[PDB]
Amino acid sequence: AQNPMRELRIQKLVLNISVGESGDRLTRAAKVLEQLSGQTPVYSKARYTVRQFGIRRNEKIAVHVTVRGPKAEEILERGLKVKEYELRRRNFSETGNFGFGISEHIDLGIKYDPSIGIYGMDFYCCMTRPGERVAKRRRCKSRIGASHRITREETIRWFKQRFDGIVR
Amino acid sequence: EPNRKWFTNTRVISQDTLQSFREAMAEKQKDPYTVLLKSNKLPMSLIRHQAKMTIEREP
Amino acid sequence: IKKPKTQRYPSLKGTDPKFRRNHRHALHGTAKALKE
Amino acid sequence: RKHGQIPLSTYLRTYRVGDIVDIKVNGAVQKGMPHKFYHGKTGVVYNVTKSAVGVIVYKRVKHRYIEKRINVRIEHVKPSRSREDFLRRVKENAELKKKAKAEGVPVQLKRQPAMPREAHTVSIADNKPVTLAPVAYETTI
Amino acid sequence: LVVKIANEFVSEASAAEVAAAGLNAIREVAMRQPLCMSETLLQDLVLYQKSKDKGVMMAAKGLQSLYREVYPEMLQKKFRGKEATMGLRAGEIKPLKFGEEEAAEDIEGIELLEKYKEEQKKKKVEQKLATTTILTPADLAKLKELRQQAKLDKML
Amino acid sequence: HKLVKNSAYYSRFQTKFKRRRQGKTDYYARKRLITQAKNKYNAPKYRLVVRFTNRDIITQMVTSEINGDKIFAAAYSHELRAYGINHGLTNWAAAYATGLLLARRVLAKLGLDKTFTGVEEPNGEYTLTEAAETEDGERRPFKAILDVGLARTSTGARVFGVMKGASDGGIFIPHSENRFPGYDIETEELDTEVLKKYIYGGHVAEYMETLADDDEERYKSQFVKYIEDDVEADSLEELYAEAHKQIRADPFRKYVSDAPKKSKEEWKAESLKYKKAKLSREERKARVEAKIKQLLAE
RNA sequence: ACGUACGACCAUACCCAGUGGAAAGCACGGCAUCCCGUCCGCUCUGCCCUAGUUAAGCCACUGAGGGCCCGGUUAGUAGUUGGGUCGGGACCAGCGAAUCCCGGGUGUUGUACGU
RNA sequence: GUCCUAAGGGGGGCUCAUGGAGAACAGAAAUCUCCAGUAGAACAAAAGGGUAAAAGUCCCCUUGAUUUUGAUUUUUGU
RNA sequence: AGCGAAUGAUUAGGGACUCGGGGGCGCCUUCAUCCAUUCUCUGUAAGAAGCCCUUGUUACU
Repeated sequence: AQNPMRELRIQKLVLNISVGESGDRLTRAAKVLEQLSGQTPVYSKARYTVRQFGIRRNEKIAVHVTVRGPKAEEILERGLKVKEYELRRRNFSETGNFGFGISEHIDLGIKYDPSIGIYGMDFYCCMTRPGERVAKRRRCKSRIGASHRITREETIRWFKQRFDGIVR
Repeated sequence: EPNRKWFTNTRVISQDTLQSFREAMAEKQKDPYTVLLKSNKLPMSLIRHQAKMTIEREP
Repeated sequence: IKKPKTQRYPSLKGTDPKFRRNHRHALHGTAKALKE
Repeated sequence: RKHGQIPLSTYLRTYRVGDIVDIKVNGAVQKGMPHKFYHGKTGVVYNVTKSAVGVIVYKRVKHRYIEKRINVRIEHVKPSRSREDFLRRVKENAELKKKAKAEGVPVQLKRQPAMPREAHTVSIADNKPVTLAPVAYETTI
Repeated sequence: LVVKIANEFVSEASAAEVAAAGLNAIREVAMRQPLCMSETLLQDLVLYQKSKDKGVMMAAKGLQSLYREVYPEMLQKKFRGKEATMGLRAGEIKPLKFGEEEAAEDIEGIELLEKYKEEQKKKKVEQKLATTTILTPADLAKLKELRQQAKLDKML
Repeated sequence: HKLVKNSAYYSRFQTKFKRRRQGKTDYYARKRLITQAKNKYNAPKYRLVVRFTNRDIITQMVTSEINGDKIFAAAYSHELRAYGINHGLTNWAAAYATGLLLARRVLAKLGLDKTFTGVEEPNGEYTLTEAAETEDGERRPFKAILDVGLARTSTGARVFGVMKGASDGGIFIPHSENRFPGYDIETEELDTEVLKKYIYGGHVAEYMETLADDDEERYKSQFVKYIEDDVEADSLEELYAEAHKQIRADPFRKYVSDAPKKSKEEWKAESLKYKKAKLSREERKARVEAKIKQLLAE
């Protein structure tokens, strides 16, 4: 229970901008993600066509990026400043992951370039404990123990203890 | 062979349409000098107890 | 339906040509060995 | 046979010319598969190739038998236990006859079918017989 | 026009006959002018060959084959086929652009005819074509036969 | 509200093989590795199995039978402490030394050790052992095939370091130079100097030099036992060369592991002392009766 | 006997929950210069075996667990092969099951190196 | 008259259909994350057989989709 | 070999409707168009031509 190998850690933070249309808007959204993260973002195509969404199959409609390490903690804490360290209880998943979404990227500290415009973001934080390599490695891949899996209540407690957040 | 269309209505008609058809057809047989066209393809099937009560009351 | 007769030595006609050629060379060698 | 992976001791069995093999067709491997007939048939190996063997089968047509030579991969052939009862027996007769000739006493060395049993005595003590009716009395209850 | 036909005719709520008619019309328009279509829309329409309707399947395969002979670069590496990938790898297939006209500086098969003439001269010794010698009709027939043989060898 | 894992699912479930459920064996590659031509009959097919752990390298010569595999010879990385290498037992040079040791051991076991002596001074060149000029005639080199297991065979992996060590020991392993840690994919030319540097462990040496120049704290954190045993960056080449010389001199040295030492019988006794046992059926019936009494009380 | 590597049968081995692990070995682990690969050193690859911890993997035990496997019975029954100048199914001569129920069990083992 | 009668080989990586829980606009459906998932996907038989570090999908090279000679099966030549 | 929620119906109530058609005086309409809705899962073996030992031949391994 109090083992040093049971500490909750941020496995990754995934940043998503789903524009819903291809072209210059998606290019500028990818520029926003590249400027925020420091890495090359990856584009996401539509896997099937919807008529009244205005999208078609094999059309790039979204962009996303994954950050790990202290950079993920920094960007997540900036987003938590934007959300004023207040998340509703439904934002925490049953497996112990969480996430939220901002409506504009200027509040993270990015300057407003008139060429780029206004884009919002989806932040998703995936949490692990040390020992996830058991399920992610190639040779002798196994399953994480039930006592080692993260609980939604443990994630909520970790959030309220580290970030001084108000889960309500 | 089993088929789903054996258990469906094969001919349906609305109340006002049936009433208008019956009225027009009756007006047509009113005149004996008028003959129909393609009568075999027309829905002509739509056009074409005191003792019991007393015995029921008193056997 | 009687069982058909079977030859004492089956032909090398069915076997693979590499082993057939090696077997023919071996038969020539044992023939010269017997002749000696 | 269970779906999925094939056991790998199939490839480690060594077949030679003259060996007796069954044909049990594996559904998973389609290469080297024989006909619909010649499945479940026992034959003689005449040719041994890298991944397949040649099997001599005697098919029947009309009122005669025709020799057929069938090329079957090692997936579908299995060693046949028809002549193990011959090889073990002939070895056993070889050493037993050598030992009996060395010792001097002749023996019966041919296998014999089931003879009638000899006379013996059965004791009644602690095994007293019970009397049975044509129907059980607890059943008639 | 192609975008409107694709939006109104081939979609999730569209009927199979409507989708087949739209894809056939799109195939005919692409036959007349291939540059009207974008590569993403082309790959989307070619992926309709996995549809369970036979008419839509054949229409999508017709569009795919049409772009296979015409312009295979938009088509996916899975859907290009043998000859298209071989031509694109060896470098014979060139991009088709608006306004390009055939600009053969020499006759087709003239190099093959010159090679055949050189082979005949070498055989005679053992026993430039358009620049000096006038085109004999038998020589033109031999050049056409050599061009057909070269096309058959390239197909093989 | 549906249940995927129900009784019908558990009844229709067909498991994989045990060593595939454990994630240790690739049977698709194993079939090709162990399948021998039936024209060749009972000719053994030797495979050099290489495996890597956190603190050891496991190299074996393996043949296949019906009821199990046979280890003809085996060499481990921790046995290089007898030959001098007591630091960095999982690096590329230790992999090379373990492959060399396994090759020398299998050649000594076969008896062809003096007939087939490979490259005595490693140079870093793509070479394969050929037929030796025996007095009787031409003797072909002993042939083995590499088995990497579930390892990713990229450029610079130690699965090829073990293979290079065995090939320089004298075993004929069919191989190509494109997966050695000096090969450039664009140039398609192997860098002999870089390959020799990896053989003699110069990459670790320049790693220590770079950290000694740049980050002293991380250098002391990582290479602490190197400092404690006072082995330097420039001495690695001589250390590995002397280790190669001792391996070629006496390939059957015995190494004391410094672990607690006992015999098989009292190790068995200790393991049964530290072993809880299954309940007897009388005890399990007593506990089932206790559970039935608890259910009756409830 | 217990680990590791390669394995043979391929659930008595799988799935879900708990409890414990001497010794060493595995394992999580620590660092991204080199070889290498990624949107991300997550995986893969390279280097360290120092530190921490058995928390997870792994092993063992527990469960009136689901599943799976093996025995009795079911049953000399059902079924089936011949016979009668047997009746309007029963005998004679023989072969001969599987469910349902009642229970048991929850892996054996080869080679090599070690604890 | 147009259109369709199907891209094969080698190596490597990864699992599919679907369900549950979550993320600004975003909802039943657009993209992202985790868990469960014996094939319930896909492979040109719509409820046949066979496939999960693959026979599926993606990436990198390639056309063994090449000549020549016999044997076998379906049964004189095919 | 054929069938198949890849099916068969429902559309009263809501809309879009407009030239879809038609009527009356560019304007309204009367039908009708559809859409939104919903319902329906028998082979082989039982030997002297067979077994065991020794020994050669080979371009195969």
